[PDB]
Amino acid sequence: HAQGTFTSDLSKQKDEQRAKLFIEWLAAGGPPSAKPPPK
Ligand SMILES: *C(=O)CC[C@H](NC(=O)CC[C@H](NC(=O)CCCCCCCCCCCCCCC)C(=O)O)C(=O)O
Repeated sequence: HAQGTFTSDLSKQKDEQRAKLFIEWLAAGGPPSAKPPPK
């Protein structure tokens, strides 16, 4: 289905950044590093 390709691609692109962050952000040192959470 189209799934509103534009908004779904935003949602995918957020998921990707939020996720690569999540695991890297974790590796950096989650909230202690003073780097934002995925959101
Ligand atoms: C970004 O700018 C695009 C829009 C943005 N997308 C996201 O935030 C990421 C996708 C989003 N993820 C979540 O919402 C995660 C939490 C899901 C909780 C679901 C609870 C039930 C919801 C019921 C909705 C009923 C709707 C009725 C009318 C059609 C996602 O998966 O949507 C964004 O703002 O979503």
